[PDB]
Amino acid sequence: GEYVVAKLDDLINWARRSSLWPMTFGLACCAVEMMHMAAPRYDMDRFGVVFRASPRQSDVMIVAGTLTNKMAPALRKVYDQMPEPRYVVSMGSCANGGGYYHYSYSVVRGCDRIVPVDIYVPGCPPTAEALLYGILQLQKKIKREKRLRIWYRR
Amino acid sequence: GVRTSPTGEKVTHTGQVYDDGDYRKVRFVGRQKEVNENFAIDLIAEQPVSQVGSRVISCDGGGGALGHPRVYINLDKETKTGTCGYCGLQFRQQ
Amino acid sequence: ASATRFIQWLRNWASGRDLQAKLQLRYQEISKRTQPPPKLPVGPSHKLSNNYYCTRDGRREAMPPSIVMSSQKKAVSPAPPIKRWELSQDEPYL
Amino acid sequence: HQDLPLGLMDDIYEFSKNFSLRIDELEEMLTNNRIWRNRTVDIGIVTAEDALNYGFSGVMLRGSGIQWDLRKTQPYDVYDQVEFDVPIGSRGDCYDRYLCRVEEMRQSIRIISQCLNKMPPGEIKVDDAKVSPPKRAEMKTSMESLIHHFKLYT
Amino acid sequence: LHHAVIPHGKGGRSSVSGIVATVFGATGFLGRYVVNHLGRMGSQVIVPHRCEPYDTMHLRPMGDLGQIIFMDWNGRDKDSIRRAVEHSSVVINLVGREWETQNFDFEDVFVKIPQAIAQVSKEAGVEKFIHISHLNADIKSSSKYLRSKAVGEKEVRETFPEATIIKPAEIFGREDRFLNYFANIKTVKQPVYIVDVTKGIINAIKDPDARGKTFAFVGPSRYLLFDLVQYVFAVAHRPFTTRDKVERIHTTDKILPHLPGLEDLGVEATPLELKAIEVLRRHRQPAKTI
Amino acid sequence: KVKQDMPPVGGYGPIDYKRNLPRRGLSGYSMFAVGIGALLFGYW
Amino acid sequence: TSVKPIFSRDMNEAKRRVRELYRAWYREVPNTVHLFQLDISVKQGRDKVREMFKKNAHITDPRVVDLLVIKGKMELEETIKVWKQRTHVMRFFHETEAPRPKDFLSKFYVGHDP
Amino acid sequence: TYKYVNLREPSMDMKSVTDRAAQTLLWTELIRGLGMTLSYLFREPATINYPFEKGPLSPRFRGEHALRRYPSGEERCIACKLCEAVCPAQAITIEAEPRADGSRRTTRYDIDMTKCIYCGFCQEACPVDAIVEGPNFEFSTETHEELLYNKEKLLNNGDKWEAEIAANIQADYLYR
Amino acid sequence: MELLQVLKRGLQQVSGHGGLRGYLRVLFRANDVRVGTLVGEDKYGNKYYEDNKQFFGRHRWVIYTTEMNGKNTFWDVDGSMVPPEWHRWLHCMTDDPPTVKPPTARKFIWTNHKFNLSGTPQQYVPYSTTRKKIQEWVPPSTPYK
Amino acid sequence: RPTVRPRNDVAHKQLSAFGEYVAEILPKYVQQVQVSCFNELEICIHPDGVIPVLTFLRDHSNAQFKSLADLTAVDIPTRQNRFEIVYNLLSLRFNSRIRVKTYTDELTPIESSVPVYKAANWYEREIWDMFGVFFANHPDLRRILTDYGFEGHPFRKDFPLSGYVELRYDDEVKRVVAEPVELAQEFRKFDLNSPWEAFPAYRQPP
Ligand SMILES: CCCCCCCCCCCCCCCCCC(=O)OC[C@H](COP(=O)(O)OCCN)OC(=O)CCCCCCCCCCCCCCCCC
Ligand SMILES: NC(=O)C1=CN([C@@H]2O[C@H](COP(=O)(O)OP(=O)(O)OC[C@H]3O[C@@H](n4cnc5c(N)ncnc54)[C@H](OP(=O)(O)O)[C@@H]3O)[C@@H](O)[C@H]2O)C=CC1
Ligand code: SF4
Ligand code: SF4
Ligand code: SF4
Ligand SMILES: [Zn+2]
Repeated sequence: GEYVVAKLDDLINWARRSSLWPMTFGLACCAVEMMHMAAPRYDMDRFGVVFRASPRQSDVMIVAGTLTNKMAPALRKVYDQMPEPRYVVSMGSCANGGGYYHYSYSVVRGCDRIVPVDIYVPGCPPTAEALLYGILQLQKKIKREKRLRIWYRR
Repeated sequence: GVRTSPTGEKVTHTGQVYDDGDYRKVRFVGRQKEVNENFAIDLIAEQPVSQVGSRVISCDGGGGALGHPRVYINLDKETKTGTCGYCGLQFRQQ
Repeated sequence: ASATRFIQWLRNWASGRDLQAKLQLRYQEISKRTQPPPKLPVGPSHKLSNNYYCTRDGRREAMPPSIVMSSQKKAVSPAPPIKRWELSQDEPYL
Repeated sequence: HQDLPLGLMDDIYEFSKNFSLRIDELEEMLTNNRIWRNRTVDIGIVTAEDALNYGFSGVMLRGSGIQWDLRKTQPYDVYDQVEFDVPIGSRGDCYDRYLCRVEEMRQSIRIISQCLNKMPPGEIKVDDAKVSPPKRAEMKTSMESLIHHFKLYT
Repeated sequence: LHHAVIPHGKGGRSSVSGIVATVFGATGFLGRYVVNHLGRMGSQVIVPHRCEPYDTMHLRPMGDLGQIIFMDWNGRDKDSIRRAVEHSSVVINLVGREWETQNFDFEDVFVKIPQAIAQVSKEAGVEKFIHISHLNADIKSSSKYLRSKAVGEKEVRETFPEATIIKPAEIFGREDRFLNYFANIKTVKQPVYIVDVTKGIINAIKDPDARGKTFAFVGPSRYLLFDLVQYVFAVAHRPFTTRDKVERIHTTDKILPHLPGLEDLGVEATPLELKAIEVLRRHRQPAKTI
Repeated sequence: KVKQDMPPVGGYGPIDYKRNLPRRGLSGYSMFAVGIGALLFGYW
Repeated sequence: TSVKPIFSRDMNEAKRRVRELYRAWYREVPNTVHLFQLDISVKQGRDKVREMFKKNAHITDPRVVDLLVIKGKMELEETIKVWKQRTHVMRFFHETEAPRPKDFLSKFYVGHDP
Repeated sequence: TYKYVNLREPSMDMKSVTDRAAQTLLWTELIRGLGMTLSYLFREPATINYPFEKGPLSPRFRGEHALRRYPSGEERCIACKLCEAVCPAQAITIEAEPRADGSRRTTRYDIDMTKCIYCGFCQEACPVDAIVEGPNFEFSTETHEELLYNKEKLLNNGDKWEAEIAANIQADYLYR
Repeated sequence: MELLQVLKRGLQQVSGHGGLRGYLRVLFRANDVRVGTLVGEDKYGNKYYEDNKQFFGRHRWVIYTTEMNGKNTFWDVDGSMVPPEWHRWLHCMTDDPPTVKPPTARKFIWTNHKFNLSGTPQQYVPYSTTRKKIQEWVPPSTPYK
Repeated sequence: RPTVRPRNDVAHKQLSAFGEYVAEILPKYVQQVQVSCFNELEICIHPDGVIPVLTFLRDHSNAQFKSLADLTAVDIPTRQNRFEIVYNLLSLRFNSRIRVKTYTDELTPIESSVPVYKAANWYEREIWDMFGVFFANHPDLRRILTDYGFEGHPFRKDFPLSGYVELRYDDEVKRVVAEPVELAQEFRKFDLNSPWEAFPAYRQPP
């Protein structure tokens, strides 16, 4: 009972973190370091993280850049169309909390006002390696999930 | 120089601590209050006073251009020591 | 730089270039990651005399605009006509 | 802000030495590819007169045959001291503008080569501490330098 | 008042409402509205949760930075309850379940757990306690769900005499198991809107006359269950489930004139006709009221 | 003595930049001759 | 007092453009409620249109009225062409804003603002 | 000086026309493109094995902030607020008072790492090398709040990273 | 033939990692079976290797310890596990390792490096470090209206 | 002198002569002509002259300013006409730049220069959006940079930096909503100006 639920959780966790398909919202300059993470030096594909996935086939949204008020509704709409389980990675100061434009009349002070965020990657921009560290941190968060164990104890 | 309040919360080097009735200490429940344990006021006090032969000494904090702006300290007063306003090192005219 | 001679021949033939002469991976030709310390030069204002700031004060030589007409002979152009560019002698045509 | 670290110019030379081959590989993929030419040739044709009136600049001008480059006509810094050619299109379409950009990369390597050879010695910011902050060693020893540092950063 | 909980600001996200609320059952239908209203005005919300943190993610945007705090808790572990409430000025109990599981019966969810929360809160010195019961709670009910609500309502009143007890009718709303229940398919019903209930709970926290009182939260109109289901099908443009739930759905909504209601808290009940389209638009002539 | 990043005495070696797409393959005549020759052998 | 006009040379000319704009908005609300799948009634939408027009009833400068009409037509164009999303249309209604206190005593209890 | 990228006249002799016919029908230039991608298949890839291998950085790298000490352990910061004044993002908030021994020291030193643009102006402005951007770039978090650094966090960073920070300053201070 | 020398180079990596089990251990822990020169080891168990015939960026690497600070890191390794003295070398911020150029010692430097603590009870929680600004008047404790 | 930007008297003389040339040919519109110490020629005109002056500079054989480099506004509240409209033009024929400036207030339209330069289309939309200056006879005047339904003109000096409203997702209504702006940390205003005059050459008479 316990052993089966635990092993099954390990299996589904391993599959989900080993096949993370990102939808990248390339809003501004942070999107460039995301391209460099896909580029040969880091090759995010080698981790099972495909380069570009369709939003309806996506498991993680990477918000890579400044989220303006004009753009905020569209970003929420994409998030709501994502199939679960879905995670959000906030990349860089702008998406984390507004950054250089925190005090602007046109800028959302952090994408976490619009969507729940799983990982915050600091930097302006974070280096491609910093973003990769963040993606691997998300993989470890998924490895900690115990959905079936909690289901069994309901 | 870390000490704990009656409720157990560590007091910071700036003297900060949540009092008994403050709800805000709920933020540490299940986590921790980050406190640096190397109190600078205590560490500088351990440094010995430096004995010099002149009325005026200069301090740049050590390391040449890696220290602080060079200042000159008057040591005429015999009651007390001369203290550097940047790094806290103490001097005394022998 | 570790490819066997057969594979080196194969990819050179497929590309049509001598790829081994210009590898896109870096080996020992790059500069050491520890260097001797620099000793940087100083600028022209680093003098002990004949160096009064009022003789090298660019900001204070700025003047308000010259008003040439206020509402208070041959024709001219804003500058001479531009000269025709010359065709490259290095490689006029791709 | 700072002078070049020792050894940088050597590494730029090593990179520049090999880069034109990388442009060649890019050109082998695209320049003569019939599919690439089908997608770009005679696409988005803009006339020389239309380009000027619509406020175009750069390759959007030169692709249409206009002989204009601010580095040549209104030079700044030391651009008057380096030699290079301005690539010019003939058809004012996407394919010509693609060719201009590729050729501009080659001329950039040509300029970079001259910069490496002609790099002079000396200071790297204006010797006027009412504009550019003094060196840290001076800021820590001289009263005037410290005042000027304090004021330039506040 | 301790200086940290003096209200400041203009009632917005970055304001300080002065409320420190522990909301048990915050990850359900009712809790998401209660947390949202608390976080709208800048309250400190402690969210004890039993579920995976992935299941609490929708609550994070509901408050400014630091205003939503999540804790692990177990209904049977009184220490986990004490950790969650000992810093709060009000405790809101929204724990419930429409069915029984292998590990929790209606008696656990509606008697033992509410009593434990009320008792620990009393021990910890919490000033306010809000407990959600049910309009039709009755020791003489066919539904074991409603029988357990009556027993639990009594226990909370004994354990925390100053508790505010709220007794809502069936609640309709986007995530309800009421209008959605019919759309997925003698008795009179008086369903109440989710936002009305939330406003009543929020106002019961502020109102100093609410302590010690029992409220009944009902909608403005009474309908025949047949009239309601017919209306639901019409609004959903459709051609017109435990056994315990069936008994509940067929229990006529009680008329308790002696209890104060939403109007006594300054809340105007929302007609089902205005909000029915909002709930049912995704499943795609008002009903006769008594 | 002043020590800052400088080019080596005499400068760096030459750097290529011009397009270099070397000519390869046979002429159109020869290519067609090989193709027709293959067909004739296949037919035979 | 001699200024360049925008569109109208006097208030009567300006008041014509106001009426034309009002009619355009009045007839657009039913399609707006349907296209944006709003939960407000058509009457609410028109009641909101009227309220927006009425707060500007005290204007007597034709140039100011002209700009209000100019801006009102831009807002209509954004709506008819569905450049706006649902959030933008519903921003007129301030649904998540709690009712601020208006009388002196209520304002006194909550803060320092006039 | 200028050059023409695309101004050439095809030779219309029979040999040249037949050459272009062969290219059209036998897809010669397309095959030549296949050769390039084939030659890349047999090249060593440029990928590094992160996190076991790391991209090269330099001593100037601007990463996570830290507050430094003198060798004795006394704080370098003397609450001059030059960093706070220069910060382009207003990411720094400082309060100060006389310490119990009379020293000029801060009681608050916060950096909002989600406002910060990691520009390094603060460490240029500092007259005592107190605030620095250290070499660490692997400090992503699960919550927004963890990126709002107070003085205790920044002093802890300095004590955690001082061994590397000092060596990097040693390598670059002669360029500053 | 060359393909022969390649194949024996592959076999040498098996014995270079102390047999089949060690070879498979590094293959599954790090997805890399290269054999390099051991540059040093830190107090946490991380081992550092170099091979200057590899292209820049692959010429230095770390095999993370299987256990650090009470955490099982056999599978769960992290870039933040590299202590600062080796951080400079591994990122090519310098040429010489701490075994040849040790860092300067200070009494306040952490003796025990910590990796990223986000998502754990050791995570950092922000708070205001200043004391209360305004003191409220406390009424007397004896009746006297 | 190593640190001082050198003067260029030849260009200063040429630009001054052309400035008088333009003023002689369009006296109906030219109010002021000036050349800066870094040799930039500015023509200040009555707003009625926008189309005639720009057309002349574009088409006249001794001008040929065929390219509109930029078009923008500046807000100066102390002026009766607070908005300064700036046209920056480029002549490839004579390798020269000129700047044409006019003015307007909140309620006075400016004639659209789209007929002269098609480039003006979006620049004028930006000016309308950011400053609220209305351009007459524009083919399509509407906001270009701000959010739909955005109220006010943010680049005016009296528009607050953080604006009046801010956005967040609200779960109850299941959409992004706009609410009055509250900041967890207010923007900190700095008073930086020294109380000592820096530039005597620009001293204003008392
Ligand atoms: C003696 C009697 C003899 C009688 C018999 C004589 C017959 C033999 C002599 C004639 C030879 C016939 C050759 C038939 C091949 C088809 C040729 C063809 O159709 O190419 C033309 C086509 C379009 O060419 P295009 O430049 O775009 O414009 C021309 C029209 N405007 O261009 C194309 O089709 C391009 C194809 C696009 C797809 C690109 C991806 C493919 C590239 C890799 C291909 C690899 C080769 C395939 C080998 C398959 C192996 C199974
Ligand atoms: N909705 C209605 O029509 C009416 C509801 N009520 C009462 O209002 C309250 C909330 O209503 P609703 O929001 O619909 O209830 P929900 O079932 O929607 O959510 C119930 C909450 O209780 C928690 N919970 C349930 N069982 C346990 C348990 N065994 N241990 C710990 N936590 C538990 C759930 O957390 P998890 O997600 O972790 O299970 C969830 O957060 C309940 O008391 C309900 O009976 C009263 C009248 C009408
Ligand atoms: S965080 Fe920095 S790099 Fe990223 S989008 Fe914002 S400004 Fe650009
Ligand atoms: S790095 Fe730049 S933005 Fe960040 S705190 Fe320092 S000065 Fe401010
Ligand atoms: S860190 Fe440096 S610049 Fe900032 S307040 Fe302290 S001493 Fe001044
Ligand atoms: Zn000192």
